[PDB]
Amino acid sequence: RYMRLLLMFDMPTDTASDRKAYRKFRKFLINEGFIMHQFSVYSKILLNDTANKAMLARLKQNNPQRGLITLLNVTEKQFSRMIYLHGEQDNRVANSDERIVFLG
Amino acid sequence: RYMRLLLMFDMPTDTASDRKAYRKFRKFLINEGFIMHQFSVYSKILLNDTANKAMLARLKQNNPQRGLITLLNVTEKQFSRMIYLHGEQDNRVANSDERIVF
Amino acid sequence: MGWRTVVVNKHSKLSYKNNHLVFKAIDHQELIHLSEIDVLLLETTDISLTTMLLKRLIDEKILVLFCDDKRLPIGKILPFYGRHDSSLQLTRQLAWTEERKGQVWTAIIAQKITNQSLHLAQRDYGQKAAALLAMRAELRLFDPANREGHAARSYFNTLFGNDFTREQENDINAGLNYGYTLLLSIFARELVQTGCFTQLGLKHANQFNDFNLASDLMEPFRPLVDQIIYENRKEAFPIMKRKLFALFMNTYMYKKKQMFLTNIATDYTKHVVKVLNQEEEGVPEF
Amino acid sequence: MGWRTVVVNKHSKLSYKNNHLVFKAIDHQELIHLSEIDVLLLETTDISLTTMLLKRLIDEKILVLFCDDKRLPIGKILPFYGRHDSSLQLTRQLAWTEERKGQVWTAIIAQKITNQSLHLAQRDYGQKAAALLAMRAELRLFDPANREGHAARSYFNTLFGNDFTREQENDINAGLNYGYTLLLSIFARELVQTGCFTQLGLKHANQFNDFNLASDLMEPFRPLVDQIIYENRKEAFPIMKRKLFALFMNTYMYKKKQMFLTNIATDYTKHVVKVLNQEEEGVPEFGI
Amino acid sequence: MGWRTVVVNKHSKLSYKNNHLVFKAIDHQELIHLSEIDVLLLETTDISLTTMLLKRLIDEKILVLFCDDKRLPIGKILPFYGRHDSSLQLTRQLAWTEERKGQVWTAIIAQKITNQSLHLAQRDYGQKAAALLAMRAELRLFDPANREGHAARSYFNTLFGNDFTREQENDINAGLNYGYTLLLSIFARELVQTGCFTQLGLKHANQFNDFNLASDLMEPFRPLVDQIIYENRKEAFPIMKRKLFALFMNTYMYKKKQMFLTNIATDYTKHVVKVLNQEEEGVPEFGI
Amino acid sequence: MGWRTVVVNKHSKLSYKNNHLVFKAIDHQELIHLSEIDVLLLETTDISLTTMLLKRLIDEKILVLFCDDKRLPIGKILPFYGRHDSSLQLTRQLAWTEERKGQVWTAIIAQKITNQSLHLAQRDYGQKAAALLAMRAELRLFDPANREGHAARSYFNTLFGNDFTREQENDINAGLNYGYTLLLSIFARELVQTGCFTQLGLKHANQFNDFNLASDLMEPFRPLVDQIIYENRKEAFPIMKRKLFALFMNTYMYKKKQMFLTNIATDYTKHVVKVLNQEEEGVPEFGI
DNA sequence: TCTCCGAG
DNA sequence: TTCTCCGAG
DNA sequence: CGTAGCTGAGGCCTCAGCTACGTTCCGTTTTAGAGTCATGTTGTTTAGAATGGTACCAAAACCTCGGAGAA
DNA sequence: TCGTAGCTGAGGCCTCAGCTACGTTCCGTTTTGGTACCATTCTAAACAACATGACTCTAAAACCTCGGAGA
Ligand SMILES: [Mg+2]
Ligand SMILES: [Mg+2]
Repeated sequence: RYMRLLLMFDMPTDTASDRKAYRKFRKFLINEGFIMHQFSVYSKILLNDTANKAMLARLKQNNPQRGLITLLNVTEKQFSRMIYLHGEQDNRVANSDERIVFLG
Repeated sequence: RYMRLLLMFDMPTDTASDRKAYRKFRKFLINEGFIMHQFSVYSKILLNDTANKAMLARLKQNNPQRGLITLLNVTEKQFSRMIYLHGEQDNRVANSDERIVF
Repeated sequence: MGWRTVVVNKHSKLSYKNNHLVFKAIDHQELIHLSEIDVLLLETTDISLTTMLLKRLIDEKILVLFCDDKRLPIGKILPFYGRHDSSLQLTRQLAWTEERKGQVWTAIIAQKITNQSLHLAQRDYGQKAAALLAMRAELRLFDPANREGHAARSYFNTLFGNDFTREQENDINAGLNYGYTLLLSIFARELVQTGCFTQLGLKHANQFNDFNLASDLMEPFRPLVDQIIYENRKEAFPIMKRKLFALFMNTYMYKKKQMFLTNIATDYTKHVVKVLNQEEEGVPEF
Repeated sequence: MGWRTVVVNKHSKLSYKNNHLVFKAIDHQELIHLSEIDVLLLETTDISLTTMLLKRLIDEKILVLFCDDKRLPIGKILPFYGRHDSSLQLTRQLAWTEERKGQVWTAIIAQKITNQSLHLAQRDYGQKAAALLAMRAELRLFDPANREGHAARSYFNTLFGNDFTREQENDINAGLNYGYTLLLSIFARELVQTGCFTQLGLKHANQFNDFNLASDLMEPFRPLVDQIIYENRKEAFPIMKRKLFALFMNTYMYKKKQMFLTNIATDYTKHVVKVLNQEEEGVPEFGI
Repeated sequence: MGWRTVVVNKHSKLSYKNNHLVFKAIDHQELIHLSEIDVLLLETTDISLTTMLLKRLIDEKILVLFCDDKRLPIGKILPFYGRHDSSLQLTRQLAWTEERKGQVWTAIIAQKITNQSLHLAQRDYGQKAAALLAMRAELRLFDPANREGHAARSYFNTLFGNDFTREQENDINAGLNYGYTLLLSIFARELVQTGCFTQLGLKHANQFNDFNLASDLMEPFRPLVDQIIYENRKEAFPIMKRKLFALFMNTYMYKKKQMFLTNIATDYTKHVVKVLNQEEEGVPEFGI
Repeated sequence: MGWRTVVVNKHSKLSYKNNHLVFKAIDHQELIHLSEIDVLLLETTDISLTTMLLKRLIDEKILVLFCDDKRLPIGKILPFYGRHDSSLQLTRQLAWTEERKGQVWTAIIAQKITNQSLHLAQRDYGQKAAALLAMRAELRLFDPANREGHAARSYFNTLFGNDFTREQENDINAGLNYGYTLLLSIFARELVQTGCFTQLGLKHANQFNDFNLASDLMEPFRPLVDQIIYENRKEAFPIMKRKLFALFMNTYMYKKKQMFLTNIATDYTKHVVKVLNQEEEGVPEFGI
């Protein structure tokens, strides 16, 4: 039943005002447990649409209202299929789905 | 009733050699009819896993063998539901699935 | 294959770049990958385009159509070399027996009149439909009888009334004619790619019209046009125009497959030609 | 109809005004009344044109022809309402008798070999030239004992040495190949203007060769290429390239007239076709 | 809710940042969002952590467990304030009648023995299972003739043989003990969050120990532990440990719903307390 | 067991060595034998500590307490094997008679109003002070006619004018509020160390107030706050803040001894509880 | 005396 | 000097 | 008119490293509204393989034999 | 050896506009093997999208006792 939200952004850095509302937005994301996969492209792991539907609201609430920002929901099974054409996958537990974890 | 491939990349800019293989790659992508949907993040429309399965090969073929490059397949139906938090839709016909066009 | 039907009606310059057709209007702009493209319609007379574009348009099996001051199709592009091995398939076309040509042409005209009845049956003329299947049952190779004409007469007089035979210049005939033009062009393209002359019709070699063989091949498909136009019979011509594009949008049961139309014509045409070279008997049906 | 054959090979924009085809190049500019025009050839890929123009080009049923990057015909415009004379010319081509095809092809191949010897003679091979004329004298229709092939072999072996082959990767072969393709293109173009299908050769008959008929027609001209290439046989390929363009710059004795080359091939091709349809006898002849 | 069970056994420093637990080992490093976490086990005695972390670990419902030199649980964190309104639910707990306490406690112990027989039936002891259901049938409030004890004895003597005690220090008892501790901790947590004292058990107030009420509540869940450990009865203790964690990984048929374990215990606990406050009759049931 | 109550509120690392708790601050450093220790209070969120230390802390069954960003108790360690004497203290708290509760609360509230008077006298309201001592004299158990409230209003209206309210958004009310919260925190801390639940007040009994019992206990101390705040009544809020910290810096006459404040509240709290369990009479008294 | 406001 | 076998069409 | 390939301007996006910041109730109970969260259930996608193929391009095969090189 | 928010600037990513150099290299035919193609249908299996029926908080107003600054 697990699900994965994917967020992609292209946000203007032209002005002081422009950047502020950027940094706020990246922090928001960090604080919400989002993983950075590529520069300007972050993944949030979820567990249910109800978790998803919630996390949606949170984003609407902290919408920077600048740039291009885009949200795509898929499944862990689908996200798992994603192919690395070069470079390696992130080992971070954050990115895993293991219910158990071992720091060693 | 289509598919949509989605390509994300993070490619090293440090050296002459590093950038060359970059451009090559982007060109390859443009030439293969890919839409740039964000900086460093491009979408290819497809109609068939058979189309997909092929396009994969082509990519394996022109692998820059640098950077982090990532491929994710979804469906048109899924892609359609993607929500734009902000900024207007990508209305270029290139990005549509309408089989009639103006 | 290619899937899009691209329509231009704005004062503009068309170009080529990196496998993309390039569309510049005064303020709006669009690139489109050619591989996606199945058809180009140039509606207006305010359109510029490059020779390179045309080359590449030809390189892909793209059907290009050209239009009047009044936005009607006056012509299309005709490529010479539709294969690596044009020559091979041409010599076979020439070895086509008079006999086979008949069987095959008459099998096609047969399909024309079935579809005509099935369209009439569809408009609740259960009896004029049966009356057309009678004309089908009786005829011979290359229609001595002119039964094609007799079915066609009762077909148009039953649909649009006893006082119209389609010679008059109205919104309806304009509609069908535009429609008919379209289908011809499909087959014209597919023929060449299979490696045939379109001028050398199964009945008439190029006496007048350079698109005889395609005109022969399309015959079973016209009713598709007639459906749309009948359904919009009471609409103003420009409405009829957009409604016809349905043909490309839509799918049709062909060989147990639901298939798109140009992809149907591809297989349809090839398997027709295969019979005329006597690589197989049977004929495709619709 | 109209009488002009208008040929474009300069980076240019074509337009329509006041019943005139409008030609803009950077420097030069030309208007031409459409009623005068019979054919439009677009040789190059650097040409821009309006859909208005095309409408009107169709209105007059002018024949329009389109060319690839290498100046070969790839297609033409096919109106729904109407035709151009050329359309008829196909049925004649099909009505070509097996016998005439022979006579005409064999006449041409005779010229090829004559010109081959004349070239050898030019390079002080008094005897091989003569040896070739012998081969020529024993020609039967469709060269069944392969005289053409045997003349050719001794031709290349004498010119470039008994070690040389045609398939080996040299600056020489590249040179001739480039040369040959040029010539072919010319005839390919001139053929389709008459209304012929290049695929349907007199003897050539190759599946994969879309230009058999042109390959048949060009045969007598090859030695022109061979001269240049031989005279630069030493030189690096790029030098050979520039020297070949001479063909278009220069003039040649064709019919007691000193004529430019495309203009030759025009008349040459036309009068060959004419014979095959049997509208005349007297095959054209071309002598280096 | 929170789903992860994070286990630490490497010399390391734990910290807090931006809602993330922060794990530093020498080479390796990890961040993990707290929302995701359900349990923190600190296995080893080489671990450093911050007070802030703990605060935030408490702020979320996260069960933290602490361990001996020999990697055995010795303790848990016990928050005071499990709700906005801790006080409200405490006063009700105190208003709990002696009689109700009995009915409810005895209902639970019934479940304990039902599950004990079902486990026996699962290992092919068709008859001892049945023999236990008899003991169940023949009891009264606060099990005065210790039938819970008589079932339990034949339970452990049938499973692990007539010479096994449950008092003896072996890899089996260690295993169950570890297992049992785990379960108690869950209910300890869910109780507090519900707003209860864990010290005030239904039969025994905090006479001997401070987790009496949780010990009373967990009784029906022990056989879950017993299954795992039996299935690994002959494995060495550390293997038994890892196998127990299953409890969190898995799901169990609770209430026509296949649910995860902590989520079960949440609803289970709540609906029990509701009965003891007399907000409802019925008692939750849990069946293996 | 041990006798010491060890309180940490400096950015620091705690460690274990040779049976000693090890305290490192940047400059200062301390070792303390564990056998001596009875309680560990962690006040701040800037403290680091090892799992070995915690093991050994639990081995001794020392009571460990944890605190939030605002220095309030949020939780404690709960060992599975063992207890600390504080655990017992709960059952005593529950055995607290309705009557005793009254006597003790009312004694406290008497001190509140004495100290309120003494403050008004201090500011030259010879008469309002006296008017407050009258209210005091008329106190019945659990102040049923609300003497507390009526003294309190005339207290604030006299100090800060008959315009003033407590609910209005001033620099003053902020000042007091901040002040009040501080004091409460002290008593919350000292209570849980005795082993009491702050949720269960003597009179306070508010669902949403987790710290009723501490809010009851602190009542006599408020005027300390009120002094500082009034002396700075003019000053902008941040100035009030810094001035309040005086409370910890200073000393006050508690029991014929000039004592520091947290040490007062320690002894104060303890000896209050003791009375409630009836282990002594003689409630403590605090006079400003 | 009378009536609010509002401390707890 | 008769022989094979290359490679132009 | 087009490809190929390069440069450099300037807009994106991070990170390490600065700065300044850090305890604001206490009469209790009701009520209303906006946050939680975890499961099962609908008709409907969907991977992924299977099915039956076409289009191109070289390499290697087939041709006749007059002559260069072998013997 | 605690955490937050927020800002700065170096330098790494990523794009675009704007330069440069460049642009027809077969013609004995046919057969055969390899590497691309391409549009369909069919299968269990996966999914999204509610529906279910809950529980957790927080503010604001509702409730209480009456001495008092006042009409
Ligand atoms: Mg980006
Ligand atoms: Mg990128």
